[PDB]
Amino acid sequence: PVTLANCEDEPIHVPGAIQPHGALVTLRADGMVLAASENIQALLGFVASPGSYLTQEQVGPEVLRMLEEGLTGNGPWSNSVETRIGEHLFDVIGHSYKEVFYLEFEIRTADTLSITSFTLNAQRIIAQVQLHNDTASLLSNVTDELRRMTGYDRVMAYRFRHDDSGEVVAESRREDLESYLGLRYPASDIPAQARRLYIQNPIRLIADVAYTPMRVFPALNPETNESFDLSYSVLRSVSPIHCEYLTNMGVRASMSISIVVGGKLWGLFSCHHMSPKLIPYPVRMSFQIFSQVCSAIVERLEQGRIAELLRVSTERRLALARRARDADDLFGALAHPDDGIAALIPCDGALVMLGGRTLSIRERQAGNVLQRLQRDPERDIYHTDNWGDCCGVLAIRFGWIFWFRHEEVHGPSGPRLTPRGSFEAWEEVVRGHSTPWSETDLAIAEKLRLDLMELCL
Amino acid sequence: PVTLANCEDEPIHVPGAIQPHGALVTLRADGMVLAASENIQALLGFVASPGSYLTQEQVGPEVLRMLEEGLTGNGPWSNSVETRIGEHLFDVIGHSYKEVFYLEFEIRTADTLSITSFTLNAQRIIAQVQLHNDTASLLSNVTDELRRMTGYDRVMAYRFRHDDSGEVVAESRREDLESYLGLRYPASDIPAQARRLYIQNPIRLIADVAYTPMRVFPALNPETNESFDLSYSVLRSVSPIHCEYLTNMGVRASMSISIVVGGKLWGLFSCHHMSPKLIPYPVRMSFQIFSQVCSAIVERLEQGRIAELLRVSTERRLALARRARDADDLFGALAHPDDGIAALIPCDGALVMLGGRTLSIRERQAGNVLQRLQRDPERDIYHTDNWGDCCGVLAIRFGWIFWFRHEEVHGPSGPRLTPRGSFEAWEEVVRGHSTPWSETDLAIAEKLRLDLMELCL
Ligand SMILES: */C=C/C1=C(C)C(=O)N/C1=C\C1=NC(=C\c2[nH]c(/C=C3/NC(=O)C(C=C)=C3C)c(C)c2CCC(=O)O)/C(CCC(=O)O)=C1C
Ligand SMILES: */C=C/C1=C(C)C(=O)N/C1=C\C1=NC(=C\c2[nH]c(/C=C3/NC(=O)C(C=C)=C3C)c(C)c2CCC(=O)O)/C(CCC(=O)O)=C1C
Repeated sequence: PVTLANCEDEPIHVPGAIQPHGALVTLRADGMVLAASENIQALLGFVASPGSYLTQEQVGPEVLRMLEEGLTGNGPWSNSVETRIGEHLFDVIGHSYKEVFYLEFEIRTADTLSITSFTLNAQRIIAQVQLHNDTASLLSNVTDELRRMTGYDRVMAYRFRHDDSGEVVAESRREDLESYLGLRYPASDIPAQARRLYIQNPIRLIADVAYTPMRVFPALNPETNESFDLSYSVLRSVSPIHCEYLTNMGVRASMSISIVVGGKLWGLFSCHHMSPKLIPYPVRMSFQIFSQVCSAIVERLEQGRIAELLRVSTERRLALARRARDADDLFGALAHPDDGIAALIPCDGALVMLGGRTLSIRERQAGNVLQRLQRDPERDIYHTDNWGDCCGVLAIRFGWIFWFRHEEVHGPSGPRLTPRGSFEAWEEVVRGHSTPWSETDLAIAEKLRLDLMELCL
Repeated sequence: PVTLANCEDEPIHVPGAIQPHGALVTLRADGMVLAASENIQALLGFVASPGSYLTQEQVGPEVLRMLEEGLTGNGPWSNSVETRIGEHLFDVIGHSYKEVFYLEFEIRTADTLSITSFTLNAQRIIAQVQLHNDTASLLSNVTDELRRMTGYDRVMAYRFRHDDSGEVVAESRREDLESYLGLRYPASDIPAQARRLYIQNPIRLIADVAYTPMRVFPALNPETNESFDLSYSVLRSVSPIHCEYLTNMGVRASMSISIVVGGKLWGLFSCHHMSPKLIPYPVRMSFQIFSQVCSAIVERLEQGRIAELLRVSTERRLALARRARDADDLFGALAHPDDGIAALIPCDGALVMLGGRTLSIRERQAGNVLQRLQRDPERDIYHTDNWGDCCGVLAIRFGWIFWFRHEEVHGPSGPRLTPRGSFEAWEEVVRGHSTPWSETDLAIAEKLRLDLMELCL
């Protein structure tokens, strides 16, 4: 059973059930059926029974042909074919994962996307990704054009911050609907397995959120004694918790393009529609490759950006050391506040103590902080938050130096599963926390302390 | 008739013919046949005749359905369909240009490419473009991964200097064949029309070089009284001049992927084959989009690179001005080989002159040159090639400054058309010529002279 105590650790990769707008058949390395969704009979003619091998008179030759390329091919298998199976026309989408071949049969609604039509869906959106250098403009434009293409009632862009939280930084919507721009949610809203998954699969599609699921039996794969890993499964079922959530939001369909940098989920477009919605495989695949393209683009953009700040920041420090290694009045040289310490690390106020002289840029607290480093009389550095009249504190020793950051930063069945009810849960994590001290800030204060450890007279 | 005098003016966009590995039908905006290749009957079993309208019984319903969505469309029409006609299965590629509908029939000789397989070609190759942050690692890698994909037996990469000349900066070949790296050709080797084109069309495919062409009739479009524009036409016809060339090279097939920065041809991968070869539409359409991605990835890398040189460069001047303006010894500040003016513009030698005192860093050519501008006694700036013993000369007045570049830089049926033969007619135009003075170099000397216009004492 699934609750708020239990959402942190839920195995959404091996649910043992899909969604009903398709069917699933799992087969082993020799094509023998190991398991099938329970609507196979309802969607198609056959009764896929463990032990059986698929036959032309069940699934068509196109599928068998396809599946064969798979069983004899060597590496990971991915492929599809547009086959008529008796009731309807189908997109049969296969892959192998672990030591299992999945054959997901999703429903087609005509007609064939020309290869060409497919190439300019891709090229149309990609094109929107390469007009801009700013990362914000980039997100803002794609968010827009995605909606034009999909028709989704709402297209959104989320950024993820080092602390694994989330912000909505772009939007294009139906105006009947509330705006989300600026909203903030915690890491806890996307459990490690959702996340680790959004990285693995560029795209997710949820078609009906109040869909009532469809199980695969057996729930457990005889060959391996473990359940089936539907990680790469298209129709893989959605967790119930996130379903209670989207319903509290009044949303019936979902769709997510991923944006990945380093080995990490850096952001993601999440499309919403207020009635059920299905984006056909071929078109998903467009946006699949878009996701590959967008991710690289952002990586280089963001490394260039960061490298810059990193340089102006280091170029500052060095400027300051050369200005002191060559300057007397180390206090006054540290001090034309504009050349000052507070100009090196992002803070709200800072402090330069040495000898019996102080200056509170942007004195008394200094005899209290040195009095809390009384029990660690050999610390040359100090870093904390959540604390006088400031919670963010970073301290270096050579005389000392301090930088400060305050913190004025900024139905259902369960409580917190709501847009504003997640933002409220957020505030708590942040009401006693200043902007944390980047890897960089620890390096700067560090290189600085050393730099001033060179000065002799 | 086409000669070496007639190479640069040849209209290769309006040949009135195509390659024979397919057939072409043109139609006015209402479907009526305006012209067709002289090989339709042979290939297809129709006699597409001006005045006719195509009918299901010759072209299949699939085409007509396509064509109709074109006629009743609004914008630039592009699309295609994999129909079977009487003898063969076909890739039928259509587009509208000017006010005409081209229907090109290219013989299909494979199994269908799954939308999935297609996407992995796209993604495989794209992944290559995104591994590297260096522009040369980039070319080198993709240049390789392309051959693995296509199987072409020689695939090269070309960069294009500002004078629109060429240079093979990467390669991957069948060992039996001579290597090409470092090779250089003139602008003349690619006339502004072929270049205009490669910019318009990501991809060109030459199927057989000694192909003996197939004409379209009438040669001239009655509606317009002009010839048909076959840019954007896939089966368009190759110039004979370039055909003689590839043959003098012992090359039978071709294919090129464009790389475009600014509105300009920045480089392009060219694929060669010592025997006939033919990439299918759909695959070409993977590389089409690849080309789009690759072009962008390159544009941003190069603007970053250049944005950087341009900064280290400017930061230099500024450094230099503050050193001169803030010391009394200018000669000593302006000629310190490290604070050197020689450090500002990329040269082989330089010179500082003011009063009766000079210094030849890295002097006689100067006596002649200050004698040249004797007939122009109100110039404050000078620049030239191809000229004593140094040909590159740039001079600024304040008191004078000079920068120098010597230029030690570095069968058939027609005279020149050959690899080592275009390089021979490349040299004779560059020998007198020193590395030309960049747009950037004229801005640096100018800024400098102005900066020094500043010093009062
Ligand atoms: C403890 C488990 C979960 C909590 C708590 C929760 O809120 N969701 C939990 C499970 C899953 N969430 C999944 C995706 C997801 N969750 C969010 C969180 C939000 N916080 C907000 O304030 C808002 C909106 C105002 C949201 C949506 C987001 C943004 C996402 C990504 C997809 C989306 O944006 O719709 C998730 C993955 C499900 C799947 O698709 O398989 C699970 C499970
Ligand atoms: C003045 C007209 C031409 C001269 C001179 C000539 O050499 N070719 C002329 C016509 C065309 N050339 C086209 C493409 C093209 N030409 C070159 C020139 C080279 N210089 C070299 O050193 C080498 C090889 C070592 C070559 C090939 C190149 C590189 C290219 C691009 C295509 C390729 O690399 O194979 C051209 C376009 C024809 C078309 O495809 O429509 C025309 C016309």
